[PDB]
Amino acid sequence: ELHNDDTRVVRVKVIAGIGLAILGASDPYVRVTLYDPMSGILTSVQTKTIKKSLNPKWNEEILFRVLPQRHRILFEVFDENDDFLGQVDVPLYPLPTEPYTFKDFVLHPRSHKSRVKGYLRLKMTYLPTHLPHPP
Amino acid sequence: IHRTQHWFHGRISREESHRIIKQQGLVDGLFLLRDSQSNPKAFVLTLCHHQKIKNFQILPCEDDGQTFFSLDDGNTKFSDLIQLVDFYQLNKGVLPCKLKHHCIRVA
Repeated sequence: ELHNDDTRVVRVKVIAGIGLAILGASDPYVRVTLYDPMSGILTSVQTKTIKKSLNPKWNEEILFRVLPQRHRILFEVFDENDDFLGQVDVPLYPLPTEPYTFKDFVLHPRSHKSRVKGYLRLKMTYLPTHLPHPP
Repeated sequence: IHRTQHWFHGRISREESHRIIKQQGLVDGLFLLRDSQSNPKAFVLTLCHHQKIKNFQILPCEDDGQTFFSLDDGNTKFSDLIQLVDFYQLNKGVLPCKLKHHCIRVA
């Protein structure tokens, strides 16, 4: 497709999990999923895994080109040992343009058998004669 | 479809794509996508960095009837090649560098 002038670039910082749900031997990572509710997943990315932690600090940054008014991002925390540790699902509007500060999002269950707790700390801001056919 | 995408070079060989990258300057982040010669459903990202040309196979997988693509064994998946290029223009991921300038197609 041609470039879409309505797109913006969102900078997504996946900072930390806080108080995730004996030994507490979870190895958490985040699956970060840019999607369009009407057409499906566009891009899915996995952060690094942190070993044996209930308060993992990923401090990872991911940039997405998005349609602010249509696209959404789903954050899913998994135990790499995958077992579900909670989700955060956000719209991409309104967000400030780029300091601004993080938010501690409540993690939600996805099923009655889910038991999730704690928060996902995130920061999200916007950045400011002819061609031959391919054979 | 990526057939209208200026970075997509279609059915050219590995050798041809290296020749193109060299001829257009062997500059960091210079890249093109093309068909894979070893897999009719795969593509290849050909990318120059530090005067070296690397080829990354972009493999399909099907999740619930829909095809997604990945060059890093499923860690990073894309609904199509346009999403893939938009992403690696903004993020290095496993690549030696971000995608910067596409090679112009050659007749």
